[PDB]
Amino acid sequence: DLRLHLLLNTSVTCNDGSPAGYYLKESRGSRRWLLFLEGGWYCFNRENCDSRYDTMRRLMSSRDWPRTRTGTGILSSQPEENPYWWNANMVFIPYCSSDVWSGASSKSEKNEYAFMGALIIQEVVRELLGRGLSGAKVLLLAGSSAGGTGVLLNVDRVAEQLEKLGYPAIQVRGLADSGWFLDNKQYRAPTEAIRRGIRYWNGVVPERCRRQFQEGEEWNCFFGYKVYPTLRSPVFVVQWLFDEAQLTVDNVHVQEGLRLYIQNLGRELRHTLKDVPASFAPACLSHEIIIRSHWTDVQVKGTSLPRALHCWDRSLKGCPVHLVDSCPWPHCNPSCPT
Ligand SMILES: O=C([O-])COc1ccc(N2C(=O)CCC2=O)cc1
Ligand SMILES: *[C@@H]1O[C@H](CO)[C@@H](O)[C@H](O)[C@H]1NC(C)=O
Repeated sequence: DLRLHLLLNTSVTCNDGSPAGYYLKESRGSRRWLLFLEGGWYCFNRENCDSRYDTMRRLMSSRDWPRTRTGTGILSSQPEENPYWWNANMVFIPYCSSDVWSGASSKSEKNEYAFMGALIIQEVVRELLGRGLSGAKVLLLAGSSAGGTGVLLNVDRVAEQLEKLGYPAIQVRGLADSGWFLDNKQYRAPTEAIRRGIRYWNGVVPERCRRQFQEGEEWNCFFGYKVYPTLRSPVFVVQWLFDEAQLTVDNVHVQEGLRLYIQNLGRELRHTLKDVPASFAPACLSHEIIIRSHWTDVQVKGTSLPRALHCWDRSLKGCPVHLVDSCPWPHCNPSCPT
């Protein structure tokens, strides 16, 4: 179990003004720290956020959070379930800001909701320094789905934070799971919903990316193949070639026209990963992987995801780090989740 701690700085809040927080289990012999960002879509205006508040309240408030969570997958402490970092200090950061971890706006007298995802990450890092993060050698910022996009948006800022707080020896890395999306044509739009949300949230993006696209176009930095080339921290990219959330925003739910659409989507995703040296991209129709119990089951070209992450650690013979399937249809890889 990971144990819940609400933030001591109570000005850093979930959407409804309740304090944000994090679930913690320490490993007191270890200098590795894993900080995982939860996913769960987003909301982009008053009416859309009101609907989320009625049926997805735990993603907008801490008032009903349980006091513990079980660590699973890469947050598991058991070597058989987690061959990669079973001995690490484990942190689960709940997603309660509905802003793809990009917001920096408080609830005030003209804002019904607070959108503080970017400040929540940085406040968690500050408060962990006094619980042993100050002696860390590696901080891996990981995340799934919207949390995976949040890794891309925040990994460099965490490295900047620690560099200016006096900790230049902590190596900050990112692990982005299922957050690598394409702004492609639909089969029958997500791009304003993001452009509209950024305005609603006062959302922020990495600097080098923001300076490339400039004002009014920062929505581009939410797409992995556009923001990743601007990043300075090492980032490992895990991405199903046929991600379920991608097909959803593409209005896909088999005749020739759909067949060609699905094959073209797989080919384009493969192309955007050509120059990403650390990546794992199986030809499956699925969604998320790193915190699920059977995450050691999938293999690409004979190598599992926990092995590929270990090989990434060594890189920073027979221990590859760039694993992208080349077959063009969902589940042509026999190890796909069933
Ligand atoms: O399950 C989940 O959390 C899925 O959430 C998502 C959050 C954001 C996006 N998205 C971007 O980041 C850019 C374009 C786009 O649509 C997609 C899914
Ligand atoms: C609490 O968090 C807010 C928002 O990040 C920040 O402005 C403020 O300085 C913090 N307070 C303390 C005491 O660190």
